[PDB]
Amino acid sequence: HHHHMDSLKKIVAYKAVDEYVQSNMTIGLGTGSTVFYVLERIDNLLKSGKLKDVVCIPTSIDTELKARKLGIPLTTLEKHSNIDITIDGTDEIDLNLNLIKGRGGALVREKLVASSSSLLIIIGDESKLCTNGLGMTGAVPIEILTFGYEKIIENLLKIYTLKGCTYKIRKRNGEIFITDNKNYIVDFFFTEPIQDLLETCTRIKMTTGVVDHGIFVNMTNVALISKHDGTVLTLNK
Amino acid sequence: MDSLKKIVAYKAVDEYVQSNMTIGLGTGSTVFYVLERIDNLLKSGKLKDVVCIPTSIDTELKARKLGIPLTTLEKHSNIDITIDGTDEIDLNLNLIKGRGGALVREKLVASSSSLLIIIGDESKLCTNGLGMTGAVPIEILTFGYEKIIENLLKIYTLKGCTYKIRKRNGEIFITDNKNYIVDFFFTEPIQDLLETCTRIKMTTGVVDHGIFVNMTNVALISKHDGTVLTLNKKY
Repeated sequence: HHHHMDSLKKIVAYKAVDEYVQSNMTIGLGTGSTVFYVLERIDNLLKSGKLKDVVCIPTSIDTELKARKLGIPLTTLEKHSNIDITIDGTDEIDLNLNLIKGRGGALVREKLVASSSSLLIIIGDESKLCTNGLGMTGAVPIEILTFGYEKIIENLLKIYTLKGCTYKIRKRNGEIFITDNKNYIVDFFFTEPIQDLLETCTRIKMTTGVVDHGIFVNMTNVALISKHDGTVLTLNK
Repeated sequence: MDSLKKIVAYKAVDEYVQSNMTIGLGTGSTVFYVLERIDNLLKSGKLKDVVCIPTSIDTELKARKLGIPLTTLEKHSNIDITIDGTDEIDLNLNLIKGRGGALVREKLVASSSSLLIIIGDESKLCTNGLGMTGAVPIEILTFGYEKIIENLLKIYTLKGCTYKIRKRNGEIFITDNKNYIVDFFFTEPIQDLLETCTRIKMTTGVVDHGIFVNMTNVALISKHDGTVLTLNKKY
């Protein structure tokens, strides 16, 4: 139900802005179709004067372009930067508030900005909420260098918890997808939930050729999940 | 130093490089004569059916121009032998590399190799601790780089350091992987070397770093007296 899903996205997005974003804040902006309504709302409130002195840091080039068209003030991640709040979406989230992210290709700058913020708010419709184990609804992305990427993938497959996976290099329009950071992404697929989750993150990240991966562990402070019945579930660390 | 570079480069090729090998090609001014010499031997017929993988675009072009057969690092490539230079090497045969900008590809190529051979002159051999002779390079994203640096300075072993973003021709150097490099400088030897390695690598926004631990099998060190010291780690 497409307008319905849109409305559900809208609801959580408006809520994150209305309830958590304040004037004179620096705000990290996530990526994707849910976050769209975050940009909409922030621009709305800024134009009305309900909000003032709000500057944003974008997690992708897509998000930067959209924000700039709207006229939302933007800055950049410097040594002095500290972000009050980042609002982003996710591809999956469990009841521990651990996330699978990156299916829109923005995972690396999403993690950097989110780790650089006092508060990470993750927003989603109820299909993102996965209560029977992470990693089974789709791609678990890993950003890797273009140079020698197949060798990097073979090395990833040694990791004991990934040895059973299938995988596909990410493609758009029959071309290998290139990230903002000029890397490639390999999607690993799991038929059972990802085992020893934190050890997996660590072994992926320690891999030569790996830039980062789409698993965010112990980073989410708040989640707002919009349910079909009208409700919004708030989850806190 | 150049004839000292020539001698270790020729020794390295002549004594380890065989026909039918896949060869990792390093980067820089010593490795220029590895290239030179591999050309010579394929062309003479002394060597054959040797194919190469370059650790930089710079090395690729020079080799492509010499007529060295080149291939890419594919799913189950094994490199028989990589030959590279180094900025520092100690007697554990641990290295500091990347002062020419190529640390990341160098590292991946070398780790994909059955044997890593490090060549250099006397000045590279560091017997009083690693990391004091110049840049210790950390490859990082261009996005939010100032913030990645700040997060690197949280590491207890880096906290003290002088550091400088890497420039060349008045501009921030851009690596073959389209990243930046931040150089760290130490006045004492790097502490807790492996821990430091790990904490850098685990840093969000870090691609890799130029500390190469337990990866070198053989080093050839050209001496001022013209001889070459060969170091060999079985371990």
